[PDB]
Amino acid sequence: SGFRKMAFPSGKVEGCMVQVTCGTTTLNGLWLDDVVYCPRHVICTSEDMLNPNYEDLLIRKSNHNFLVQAGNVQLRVIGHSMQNCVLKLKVDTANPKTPKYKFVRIQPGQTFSVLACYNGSPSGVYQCAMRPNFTIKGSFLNGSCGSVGFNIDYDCVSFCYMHHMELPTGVHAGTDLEGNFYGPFVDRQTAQAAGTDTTITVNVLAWLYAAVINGDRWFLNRFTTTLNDFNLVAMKYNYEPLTQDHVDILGPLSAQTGIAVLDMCASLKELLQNGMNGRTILGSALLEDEFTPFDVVRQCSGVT
Amino acid sequence: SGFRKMAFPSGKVEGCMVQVTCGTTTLNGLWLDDVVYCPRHVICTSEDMLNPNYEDLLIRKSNHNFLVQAGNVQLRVIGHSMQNCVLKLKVDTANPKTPKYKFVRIQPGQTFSVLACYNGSPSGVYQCAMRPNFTIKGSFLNGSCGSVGFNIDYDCVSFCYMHHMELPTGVHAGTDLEGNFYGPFVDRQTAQAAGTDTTITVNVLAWLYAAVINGDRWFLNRFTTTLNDFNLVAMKYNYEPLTQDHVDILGPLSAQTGIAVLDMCASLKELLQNGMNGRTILGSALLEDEFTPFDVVRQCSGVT
Ligand SMILES: CN(C)c1ccc(N(Cc2ccsc2)C(=O)Cc2cncc3ccccc23)cc1
Ligand SMILES: CN(C)c1ccc(N(Cc2ccsc2)C(=O)Cc2cncc3ccccc23)cc1
Repeated sequence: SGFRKMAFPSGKVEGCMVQVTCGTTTLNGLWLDDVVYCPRHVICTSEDMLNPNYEDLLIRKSNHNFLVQAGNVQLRVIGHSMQNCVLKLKVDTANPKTPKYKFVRIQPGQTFSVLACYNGSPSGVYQCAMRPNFTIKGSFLNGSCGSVGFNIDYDCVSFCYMHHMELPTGVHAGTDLEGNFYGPFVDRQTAQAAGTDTTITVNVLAWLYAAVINGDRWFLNRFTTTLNDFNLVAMKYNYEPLTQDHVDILGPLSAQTGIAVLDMCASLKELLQNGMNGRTILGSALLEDEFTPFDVVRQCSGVT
Repeated sequence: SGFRKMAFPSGKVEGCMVQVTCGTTTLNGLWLDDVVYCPRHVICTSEDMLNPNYEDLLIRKSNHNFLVQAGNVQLRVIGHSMQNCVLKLKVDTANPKTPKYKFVRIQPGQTFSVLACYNGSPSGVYQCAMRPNFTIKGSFLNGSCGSVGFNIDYDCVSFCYMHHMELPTGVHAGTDLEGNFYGPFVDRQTAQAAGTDTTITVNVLAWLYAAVINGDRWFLNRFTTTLNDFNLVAMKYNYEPLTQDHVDILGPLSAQTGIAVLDMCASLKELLQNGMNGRTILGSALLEDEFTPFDVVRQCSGVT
């Protein structure tokens, strides 16, 4: 028992982290096979970041200008190319620590672990969710660019995120591993509207099932609701509309606890309408949405 | 910016995790040099756990009865000994992945990362605090025994905890790496009083400094207090008494924000007396105490 914001063990990703220096800019890179992936803004200086002409800046750079350090040893850059907002530096040595990996584009509402790095060295690991507005409320300082988000299924690491930028609002933005930004963001130091965010209803409900599994049952009530009545409450409280697919993904948690999904919905409805009343659920005084139904079953079953 | 419950990157600890099977019991072990450390209850069966005679149970066991698997390869056990509540299985092969390490006894209120493992395989990593009553509110299922808690200073891993038991209350108990239980607990399946817990005042104050650093300032007020007046409030709200040493450990955060420690104390006093009023601080609707002053400066500076 016990329920925590658990991240995947970062070991397989730590072995892929390198330092990438171009000119006076240093950030992190992801060494997989004979390719180091890093944010393309490594080629910029502070003067460039207002509106960088990346194609032009990259043309002034050659293979020898990209310094790649993997711990204390230097990697030999034999090629370079830009793909969307990432640079792919081809190196003459495949990473011996390359795990089985995949490049995935995650959906908003899904979670992943972040391995925050500085100068190609890992500082820490935390679990977070891709917000419905495609931002991440991470913990990132200057030089954290190039840190990646991932999920691990057995021995296969699915890289989903690469860190590029902190918006003036303090929230974070980045790309998939093909360099495509999540959300409407661009890699320019400019005011960028993040868009209206919502709470991930399915994840809150999944977390409500984890609370019942782990002992917390005070919020359970004698009521039920319909998807329609629930969605009217979800609308008023800026919660994502709940669909039959969300009810289906909650099937296992519903079967384990014997609490019908619409019965759990009615409990969430009462919590939205009345608050916690000074009470807690799994050590939180607010409704948590950073745990997916899969994360709950994984943590409550013990998959390694 | 951004503030998260960040755990240390678990890589160096993952490389030390092995599976230890004795009879019909399987749990995790920590392979450092030519020694595998595991909870001594590996020698028990369900029938034994009510009141095990560990000296007697161990006498029926020989080196060949302790099966130690490091991934897919078997380790050869050449010696065995009990030290407090841990078994030390001497093996004929030093772990090639042994990092620079230390065995430390942590103080209550300090934090550490936990690498939850099952069958010698890591499932996840989370950050937690040693409660003032020496329990840990972890996330542990059956077979998680042998999972360790640690801190990492550069390349040196300081092992502080080993998991042994979940109390009937759902909280966790374990030992230092010399097998000494933290708190009054014994490795017997019996009702065990955990003792009165308190909130880690210094850590709450440290977290209040992290909130100001990361943008959250609504709780700052026009008041100040004394250690005496604050301690009267801390008493009423089951908070640890604040001492001059705690004020001294908060010196750096006070210097960075320019907010005097007693001024921050007066803000915490108002939050204790009036609650959050439906507001949040760093994404939490309650007062967080799982971040030490050192954790705050580390996360807000970027140490790797
Ligand atoms: C000097 N240098 C080239 C540089 C300089 C700044 C950045 N930018 C701006 C920007 C614009 C468009 S794309 C990035 C970042 O946003 C980098 C960054 C990320 N995360 C957390 C941060 C906290 C504090 C400062 C910077 C942070 C990238 C690069
Ligand atoms: C069968 N076997 C030998 C066994 C069987 C049970 C345990 N115990 C009891 C106990 C008594 C004294 S020392 C341990 C544990 O407490 C083990 C444990 C730990 N963490 C989370 C758990 C969740 C569910 C079930 C067990 C959990 C240890 C060993």
